[PDB]
Amino acid sequence: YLHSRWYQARDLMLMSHLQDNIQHADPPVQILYNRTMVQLGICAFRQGLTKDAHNALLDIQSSGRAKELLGQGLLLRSLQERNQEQEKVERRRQVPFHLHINLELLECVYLVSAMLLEIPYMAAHESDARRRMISKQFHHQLRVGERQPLLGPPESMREHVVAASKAMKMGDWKTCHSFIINEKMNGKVWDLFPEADKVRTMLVRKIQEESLRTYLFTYSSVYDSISMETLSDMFELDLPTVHSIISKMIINEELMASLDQPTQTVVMHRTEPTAQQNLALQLAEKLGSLVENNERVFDH
Amino acid sequence: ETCHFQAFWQALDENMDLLEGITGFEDSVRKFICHVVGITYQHIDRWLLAEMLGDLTDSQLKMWMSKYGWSADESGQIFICSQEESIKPKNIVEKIDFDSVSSIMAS
Amino acid sequence: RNQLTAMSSVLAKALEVIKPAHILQEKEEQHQLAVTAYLKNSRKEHQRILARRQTIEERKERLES
Amino acid sequence: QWLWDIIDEFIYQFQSFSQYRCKTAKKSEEEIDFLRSNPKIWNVHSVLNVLHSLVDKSNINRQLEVYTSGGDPESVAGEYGRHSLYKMLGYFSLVGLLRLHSLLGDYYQAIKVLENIELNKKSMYSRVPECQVTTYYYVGFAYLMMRRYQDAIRVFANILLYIQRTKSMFQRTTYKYEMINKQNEQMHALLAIALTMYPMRIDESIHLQLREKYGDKMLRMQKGDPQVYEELFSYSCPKFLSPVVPNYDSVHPNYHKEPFLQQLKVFSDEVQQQAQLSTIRSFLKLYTTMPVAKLAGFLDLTEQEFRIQLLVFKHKMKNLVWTSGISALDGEFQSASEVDFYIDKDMIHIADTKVARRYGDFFIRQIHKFEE
Amino acid sequence: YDLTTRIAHFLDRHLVFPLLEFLSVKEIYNEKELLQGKLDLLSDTNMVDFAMDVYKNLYSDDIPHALREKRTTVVAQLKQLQAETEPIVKMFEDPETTRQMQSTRDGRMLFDYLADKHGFRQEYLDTLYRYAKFQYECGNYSGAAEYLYFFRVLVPATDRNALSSLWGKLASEILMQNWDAAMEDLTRLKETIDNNSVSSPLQSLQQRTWLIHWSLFVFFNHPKGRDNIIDLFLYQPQYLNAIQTMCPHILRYLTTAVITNKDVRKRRQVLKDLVKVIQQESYTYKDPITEFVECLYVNFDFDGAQKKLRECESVLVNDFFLVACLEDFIENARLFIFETFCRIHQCISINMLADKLNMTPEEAERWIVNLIRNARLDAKIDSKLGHVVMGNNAVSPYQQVIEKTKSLSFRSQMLAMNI
Amino acid sequence: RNTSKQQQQKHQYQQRRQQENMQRQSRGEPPLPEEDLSKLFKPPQPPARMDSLLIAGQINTYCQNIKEFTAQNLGKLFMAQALQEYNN
Repeated sequence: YLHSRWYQARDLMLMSHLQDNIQHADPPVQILYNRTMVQLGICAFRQGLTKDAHNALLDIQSSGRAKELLGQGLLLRSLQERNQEQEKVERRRQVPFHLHINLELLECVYLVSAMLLEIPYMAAHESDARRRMISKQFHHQLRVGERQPLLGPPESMREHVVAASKAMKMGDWKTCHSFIINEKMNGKVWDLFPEADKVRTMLVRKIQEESLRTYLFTYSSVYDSISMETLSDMFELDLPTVHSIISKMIINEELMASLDQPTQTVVMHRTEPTAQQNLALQLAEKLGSLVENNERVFDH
Repeated sequence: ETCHFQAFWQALDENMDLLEGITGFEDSVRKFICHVVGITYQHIDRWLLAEMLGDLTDSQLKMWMSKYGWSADESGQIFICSQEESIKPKNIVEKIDFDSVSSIMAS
Repeated sequence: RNQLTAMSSVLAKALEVIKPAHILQEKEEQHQLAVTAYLKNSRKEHQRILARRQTIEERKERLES
Repeated sequence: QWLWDIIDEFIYQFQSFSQYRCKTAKKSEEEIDFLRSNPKIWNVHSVLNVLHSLVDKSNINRQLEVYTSGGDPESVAGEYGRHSLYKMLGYFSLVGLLRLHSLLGDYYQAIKVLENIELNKKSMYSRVPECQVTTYYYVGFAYLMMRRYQDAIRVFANILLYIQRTKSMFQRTTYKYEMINKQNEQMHALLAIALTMYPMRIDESIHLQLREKYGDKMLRMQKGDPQVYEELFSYSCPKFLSPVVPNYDSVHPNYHKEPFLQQLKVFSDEVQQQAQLSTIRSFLKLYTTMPVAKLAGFLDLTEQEFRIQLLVFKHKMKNLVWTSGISALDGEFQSASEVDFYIDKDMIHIADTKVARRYGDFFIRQIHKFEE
Repeated sequence: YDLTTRIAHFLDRHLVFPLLEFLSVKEIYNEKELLQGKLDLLSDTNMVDFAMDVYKNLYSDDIPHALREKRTTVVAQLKQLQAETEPIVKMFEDPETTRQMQSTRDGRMLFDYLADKHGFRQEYLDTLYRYAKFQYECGNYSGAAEYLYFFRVLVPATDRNALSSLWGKLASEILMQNWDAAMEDLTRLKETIDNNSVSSPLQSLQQRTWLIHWSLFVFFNHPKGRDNIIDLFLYQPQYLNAIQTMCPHILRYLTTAVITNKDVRKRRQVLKDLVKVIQQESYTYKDPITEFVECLYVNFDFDGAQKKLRECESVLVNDFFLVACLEDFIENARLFIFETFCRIHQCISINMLADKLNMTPEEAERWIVNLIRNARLDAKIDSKLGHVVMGNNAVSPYQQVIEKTKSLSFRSQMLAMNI
Repeated sequence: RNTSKQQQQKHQYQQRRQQENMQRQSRGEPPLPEEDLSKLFKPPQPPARMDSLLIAGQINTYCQNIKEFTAQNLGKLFMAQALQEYNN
């Protein structure tokens, strides 16, 4: 993953299948699995693949116990962490500082990867395509900073993610770039990899693509028709990329929108304020029939 | 029945006694052909009308054409029905629903 | 917007009639005569209702308590 | 032994019942008002007339298949039983409609259709829901035999949907409820093959996974099939005549076979002619107005080699499908394209959702009246 | 995947009889030439395909390989080398060896007829075992091997000898052009790989490659072999990992054999589960002509794509590989990109299609009419501007939800009202 | 809907597995108890009839249906008045 090419790491992991092995191969091999799992998500992020980066850190970032893995555990920090006598063995196995990975960076990689996926997903769904919500995904991690009425300028790493989420919800892509790029030079977090500009360029393009995506999802609430020159210039993108973005959005959410690539023009007419309330009521009524027929399958 | 009138005229036993003895068969078959023309053509060619009705000379063709009131038309057609007349869609020109729908929804 | 067509149709026609219309004034003078006919009878019933209601008020106090 | 013997036992009962019915019911108000006043149940009388028609029809089909020429059943049923029951007074209630419903169902199976103008004009009693469904079942078949595809589909759709506000209860459907629903569906599918593109009005009566299945078949039939027509014909002819019951397969009898051969030819020749018209009706009217090159591309689509294109194109147009103007001078063919519309059914659905809630409000309140 | 971890230790250490060396310094279409070299090694020397290789571009160096085997037909190789004028002075093995083989066939042939005639179970097995050495040593003598393998096949060490015999009969009669025998052993081979044998890492891989070699070239009903091979071992585009995979070519034939024999609904799964899996991700950056087909399709381009596909047609119509259905592939490639393009489109000018593909605008109109005629495109055609216009903007989704929600619940309440 | 699903998973789903298990154990021990048979079946917090939530729920849904009905009645007459004024 680190010194060769990211196909070879994926090939070798998909060949190897060590899940059964790590159960029966002791804590040091399990610590090695965690070391490689972090590195696979960092390398996926360094190639710009947000899903693959998000999925590769899933085991780690569904676990509150990551601090203990690097030996940085305390003896009270939920209610379970005992006894000290065992911990004396554990702190003599985990771990040298020069072998560390930064967890605070790992959280930023996972949250940025998840944010890019789930902000278009929520925007599409709650503008009345609501049909696939996942209970406890990025919304939950956002929620603890979303509900703060006192939160204006950030100093902390999590506060930056909330500020980036506030920018992404508004949708100004140059503003979204500025908050992510500047504050990671200011915080000494861009410096770490000589691929810094490659990763910045990949994140810049993902922000341009998903800002265009959220712009179309929100403004399809009023748009009759759309010119594609304006989309190209305003999101600072080439026409192949713009045609590629729009066609995939129409094709895989299955939207009733007529795209002209030769005349560079989209026609749709999907409006409306009442139609949105009608779809929300129809979803609510469908969850009445689904529960009505669930009660019957409990009964029998 | 399959509207192959030209094939029917070409396949008919001329000297069959039984065909002659059906009083008014000849006018009735041509009336059916003229009925199909009158429903489904706005204008028809002069040769095409003769071809459909069984090789009618222009004297006989008048005894069919004027039997339905059909006019001569330019270069060198026969006028059968107007384009505005043979459309008149009953569908779409509707939505009188509200007085009936509001009545059954009143209470 | 909602109800505005009905409200403007009623209000404009009402304003036009109420502001200066003699037929509406004539209706009102007839109505005022009917109100006075009711009121002139009503004062007779108020006198009788005072005796009925004073009798009710005293014995309502005691029966409900 | 047994099966035929049971048919004779039923014939003996039905003839005896007919002799009693022909005898009493023109004077016997003493018998009749004793019947009106005494009981506290009534639904049995409707069931017996329907049950007798189903059993008689089951009995007649078996006799007719075995004895294929010159025998008694059609005349003895027609002249004595069906005509006497048709020609006497209706018992006050819907009993006159019930006797007419057998007569019409016998008339339908003997393919001697015409007298519906007489039958409808004598049927001026209130159509209480069961007698609406029976009337619609025969009227949809009568429109289908008349080749009135547009009219037949509307009548079949009502009884296929089955929201006719029926309230039965007391086993009156009966013993073939599923089969009767598929008998309506089978004709509705055949009608959909003739009519589609235009409806837009199949969603009400046929649920989506059957709209899918007949849609595959309809698109394939008008592009290449053979096998869909073979499938459609074999399922449909089985349901078109309504014979009720078969006998029992063996090497030795012919008989049933002569039966089956007559049924197959009569349905085949008409459906073959109609299937060819449905395929002609397949190609979309993509634009109204065609100059010579567009007409030539339509001729190329229509047939090739070579010889005789335009001549058969006249016949194919004049089957029904093209009403048009011609100019010899300008070289342009001018036609209309037929159109249809949607958001029709919802206006009916708002009325019947109100009925559906109200029927449920009535049911809970009726149950609640036993725990007062 | 299990069998992939079996590959992972081994790392392209395949056992092939030619070892590594194939016909060097090749010019035109280098990915095709590289593919021919990995295929020649993995098929244990083709032979027939050497003539095809020379027909596309003039190479002398089949002579090379062709001189070094005798069991294709000794006289044919000797005539090939003496036509070239290779002055070998090393052709002395064959008159001794063939004369021993002649005495060996006739002194087996006498037993052949006795063992058949007597039918004795020990004698037939002994005569078969005495035969088995000879037909392994020379199968040229092809019909003699086929007569032997028609009946028993099996000898005391069953698995290796039966499986090598099936590969050898399949390989010989593919080269000799006896299709019915090749079709028989395509069938007999896919039956034989169930049980299996020891299944030591490389053996299972060689069996996968042998299934690819008989399935690939297309004689009769190879779309059924396409169906049998893909769902066998569960859906892969190359059937090996460990980075060096390049067979390269099978996905091209496989995609066409789905498109011309099945609905394309259905190419949505091919795009995920064959195209975007890491075995094809490895292959794509080793074949830009395959890459253009997939990369243009998944990005939905309208006018870089169609020109590049027409540019690819020019290379593909000069592919000298066996495939049978060549213009079937090319024509349905033109249709499938147009069908993909038209799925969400507003308009297309008839002329703008025609200039782009180098066809006449009437030919383009009649081609679009054939999409409509087959129901591969909803449309109206403008008669007087010459543009085809699409309009599938489906206003009102509510009814088909309403159909399902109240059909199930209302009839379920009616079911309840009876006890 | 969550309240009903919670009671159903206690009423039906627990009892179904308890009968599944009790039928596997087979369910009568003749020389002495019946130890785990004695352990089986003890009430969860809803064994039946959470009417205090349900009845109050139904009165609120009836109030919601009245609001739908009054909103529909406003819409019936507004549509009629809007159509009536325009077409002359």
